[PDB]
Amino acid sequence: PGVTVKDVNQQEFVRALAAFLKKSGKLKVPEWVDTVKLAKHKELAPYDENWFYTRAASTARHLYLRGGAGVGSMTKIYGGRQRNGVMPSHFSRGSKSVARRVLQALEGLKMVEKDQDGGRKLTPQGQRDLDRIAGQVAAANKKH
Amino acid sequence: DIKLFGKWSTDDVQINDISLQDYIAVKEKYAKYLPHSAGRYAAKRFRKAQCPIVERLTNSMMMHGRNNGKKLMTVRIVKHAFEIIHLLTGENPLQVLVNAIINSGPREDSTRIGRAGTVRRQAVDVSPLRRVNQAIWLLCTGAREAAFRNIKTIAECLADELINAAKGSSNSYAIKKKDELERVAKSNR
Amino acid sequence: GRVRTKTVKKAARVIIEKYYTRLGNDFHTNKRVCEEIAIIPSKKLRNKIAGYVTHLMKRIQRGPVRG
Amino acid sequence: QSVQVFGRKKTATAVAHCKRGNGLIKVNGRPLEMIEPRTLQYKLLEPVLLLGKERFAGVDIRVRVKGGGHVAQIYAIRQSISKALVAYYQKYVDEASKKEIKDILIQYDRTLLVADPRRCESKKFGGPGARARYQKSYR
Amino acid sequence: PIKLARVTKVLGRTGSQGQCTQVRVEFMDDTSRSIIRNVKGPVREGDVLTLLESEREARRL
Amino acid sequence: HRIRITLTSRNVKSLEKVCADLIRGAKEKNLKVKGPVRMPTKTLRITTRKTPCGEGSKTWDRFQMRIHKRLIDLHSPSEIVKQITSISIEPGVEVEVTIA
Amino acid sequence: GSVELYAEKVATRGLCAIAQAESLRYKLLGGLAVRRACYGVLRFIMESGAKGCEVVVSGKLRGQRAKSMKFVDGLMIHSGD
Amino acid sequence: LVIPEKFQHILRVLNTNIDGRRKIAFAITAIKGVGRRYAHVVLRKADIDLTKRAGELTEDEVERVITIMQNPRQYKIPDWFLNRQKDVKDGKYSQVLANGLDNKLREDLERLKKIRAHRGLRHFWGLRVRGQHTKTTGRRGRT
Amino acid sequence: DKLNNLVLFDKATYDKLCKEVPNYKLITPAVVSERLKIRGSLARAALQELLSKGLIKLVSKHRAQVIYTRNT
RNA sequence: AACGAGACUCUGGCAUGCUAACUAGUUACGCGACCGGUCGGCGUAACUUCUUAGAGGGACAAGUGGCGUUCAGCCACCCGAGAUUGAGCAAUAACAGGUCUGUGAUGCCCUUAGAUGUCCGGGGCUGCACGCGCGCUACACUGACUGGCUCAGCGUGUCCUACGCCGGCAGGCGCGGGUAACCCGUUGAACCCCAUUCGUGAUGGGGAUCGGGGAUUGCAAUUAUU
Repeated sequence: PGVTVKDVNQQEFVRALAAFLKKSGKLKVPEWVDTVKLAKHKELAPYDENWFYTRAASTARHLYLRGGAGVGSMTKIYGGRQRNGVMPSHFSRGSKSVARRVLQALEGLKMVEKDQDGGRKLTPQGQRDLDRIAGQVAAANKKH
Repeated sequence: DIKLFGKWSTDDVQINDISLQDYIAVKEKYAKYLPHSAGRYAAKRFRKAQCPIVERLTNSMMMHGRNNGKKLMTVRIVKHAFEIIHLLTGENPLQVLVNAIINSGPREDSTRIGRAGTVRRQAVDVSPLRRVNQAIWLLCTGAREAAFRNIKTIAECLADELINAAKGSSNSYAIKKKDELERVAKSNR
Repeated sequence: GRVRTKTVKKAARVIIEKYYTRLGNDFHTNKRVCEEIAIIPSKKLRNKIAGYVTHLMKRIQRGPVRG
Repeated sequence: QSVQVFGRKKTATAVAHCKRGNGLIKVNGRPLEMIEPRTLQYKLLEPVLLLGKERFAGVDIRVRVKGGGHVAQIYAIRQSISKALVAYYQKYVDEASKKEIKDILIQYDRTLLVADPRRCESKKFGGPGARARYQKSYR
Repeated sequence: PIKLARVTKVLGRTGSQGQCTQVRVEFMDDTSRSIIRNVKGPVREGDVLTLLESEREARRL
Repeated sequence: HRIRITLTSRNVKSLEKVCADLIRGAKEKNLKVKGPVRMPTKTLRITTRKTPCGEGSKTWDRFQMRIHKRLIDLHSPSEIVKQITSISIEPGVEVEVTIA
Repeated sequence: GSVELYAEKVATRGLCAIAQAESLRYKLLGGLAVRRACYGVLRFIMESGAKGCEVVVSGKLRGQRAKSMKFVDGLMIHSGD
Repeated sequence: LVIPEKFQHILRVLNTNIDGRRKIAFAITAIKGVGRRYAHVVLRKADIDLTKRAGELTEDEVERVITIMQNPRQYKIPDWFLNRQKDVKDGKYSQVLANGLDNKLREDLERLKKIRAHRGLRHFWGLRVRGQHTKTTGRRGRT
Repeated sequence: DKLNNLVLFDKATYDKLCKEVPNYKLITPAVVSERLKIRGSLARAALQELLSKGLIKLVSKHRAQVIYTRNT
């Protein structure tokens, strides 16, 4: 029959959803993507030149999985470890401007609608777009 | 049947020594899928002898302070080290491991008996369990010393350690340290 | 080591010398006859008396004891 | 109908619910194949590989997992499934196949039906942990 | 040559720090001969030892 | 209409006696009750150095206090409510009543 | 008017430690010898039905050097709950 | 798997030598004043692939790299990214480089030595500057 | 002493790669590196075009370890 | 005979048996979204497996086989959740052990109005040739970097904070919740795990040291608060 994104892999699905968004051109990319880091606990800028598409895909997948989040709640998700010199390492957080303008350059897609009692949720069209790509990923898994 | 990692069978493996035959657990009730069982072999004496020999190999490789709990990394180290030996020798990596365990254990040792100062050591026998434990220790020690600062990945230096021991070759840390150990014990006969 | 103490040994000897008729070889019945009669504190002390009672009744079948 | 049985490692607690089905095994509404740590994949596959695909053919098991860590949670699933299939039998089939499966499981692994009772010992002052003490200074 | 002997009973613990064990071992070939030996490590009855030098008999350590 | 009675104490024996008395009285009259639900125990911890001067072997006292909570729900008028509570009085028990 | 103070009598005075640790203080503050002040307290404690008693007095009783006098009578437990 | 025809082992960028076998995103980090985040944003704005070795660059590519490098303002590089942002004497946002980076540190210390600030006297005596505990650490150089 | 590895292929090393390597039974970046005295990145990059041409078969692939063999 | 030991108290592991739950859930059924499946989307009724916490059980060397002046006990095994869980308390008699700098505990001695009281301003307690102890980071490929995926428990809170907007960020503005199993919070923690780049070199390891900027706490940050 059909599938969802739970029936397939996720590290391959994010790689495939991030390519569906990069070929439409409706997603609007900020001017600072080539310069900024993604968090204050990172030493270098992201390796991939198209990190914005991959991060938009990952945020869309997280919104699909758990309904309702925010800029700080979506910044807790992409937090990690900061190595503080000769002092012990500590948990650290991402950048709210990225967490908010990936969550805003998804309303130009009509793909995320603001949650009623909170932040952002998924639209019926956004659910459609992820299921129709889970279908292709599952087809690639089955036929191979 | 139940074969290690789903592709390395056990029923073809034969233990040579009658001495270590009951101290190596590889064949019938020890045929497991992974070297991971959350076992409690360290609760009573002689219980570790029932631990599968591959899982015994896995533990001793998570040694030195930076690796003391990273067992999943050692499970793939052993998994990749078994798929390399089979490409070189063409034999069963379980058989290669068993032959390395048999070869690299000391059969005689020396024990301090003289009073502090001048060393008057004697010659004593070695338990089969200690012989197995020390073979494992030597094989795991030679794998990480030969890979400490090399381009060669680990699980390739472990494979080369295990190949050279199943042949009883002198190009092996465990064989070299077993020969030097029984040499001194003969001197103390 | 699992060695009883004079409190439990004395209490068990008294129970056996006073209630020989009802006591027997079964532990779980002697455990229930001790609670009915002797005013004993908690289960851990109750059981160590009722276990040495069961152990000490087998010796009686072998013959008399000096206690 | 259905049975609900739990498995329990250190603090993780998986609960498996079994009913009449067609062969669906799913944890957290997700396929058993793609539980996140693939290194320990065979531990989740051990019960079905030991028993056989034909015993999980009229049963539909759904698992919900919470608490603990990755490795503990994987161990809490293989025990939960095994216990739930043993509980589904001896209630809906007979007291003859429950014995067969229970024996087959318990010869291979006792932790497939009995829970490991070990838990962390509390820290004691004067040392970094339960047993380790601080380095003692002489002169 | 190399002999194989089977542990029949454990006598006690010897050594400066109790690191060795007295055993009496019975040979596989010419099983009528049993001798006293010292070992190192955990030993229980039924263990079979590989004796390289098979003429010595043990004494206290 | 809904009457919530909250009990909180430090001696679980006394608190449970009071709760059982209240439930039994409400059963004695013609009332419908929602049973005693036990909130998680509250454990307060103070750890102190034993010594007053920092000289010895660095021993510590581990102090703690435990607070026990219950909740009971009734559907009855306040006139009916204010008899059973006045009957049973126990030290250490903090009875509270809330009307919806 | 909210707070009211009432005064009542202790049921048994001999078994209250405070009432005996304050009774002995007003005998050492009034010129009694320590040895006879302490036996008069132990006797009244035991005659009231106590199972055991211990009284310790510490300080400079003889000169510029302090020392402790301990008077015990009966059973006395030290350990456990 | 590539065999480029023209390939220089040691190239010369900004009065300093750079290994041609090193990777371009980290090769120029060798010349003083450039780190591991400025050397990457210069290359993105110059539109030069980061996978190439430093040797695999045409003359125009290397000449362009210095041009964007030395004038970050004209190519939309934010002001908080430089190594001397609001200069004391002229107040201009500029990135100082190998021969200038050390020519604007000696001026910084000479300011505080001539104007007898506490920190300029610390730099003068050779003791420590950021308010440290000199009782135990730092016993190298001192006899 | 220092371990100087070639970063880029010359004629001799490329020919030895094309001919000598595909019969090792142990094609591997850590093996080809010491065989051809080339960097662990050049050999790693060169072992994917051998797979693309079909001249060798991939056995294992992972982060820490990748393992190749000969054809047939 | 007594104290000490043991017992005792708290804690961990077991109960599909009991008492309960809208400030915990599960199952079922509807409504809804999407391709019978997924939904921590929404609402009802079955109850207590999961969560919470009360009562009572349960383990006693009890069963078997050996050893032991066949006693006291020791070793192995079956069954079993478990065959030693970890702590609290803790004797007689002492030490010229520490504390007068914890106290409206306290004896003597000293001082008490240009004070040894008390308040205010600024400094020092951190200063640095050199020795002596607890530690934190490392010396790397069983790794670092960059992305992706995926899991806790003990605690705090009228300062803990959700949501939205501007910021690269540290950080700022407007509304909200919580005196708390009700809100932060279903506490999306880190190692772990999966792909990439690096390739034995004082190297992209490792971060000391120092120069420019920016922002916060405070009356005040200059002898760098963070």
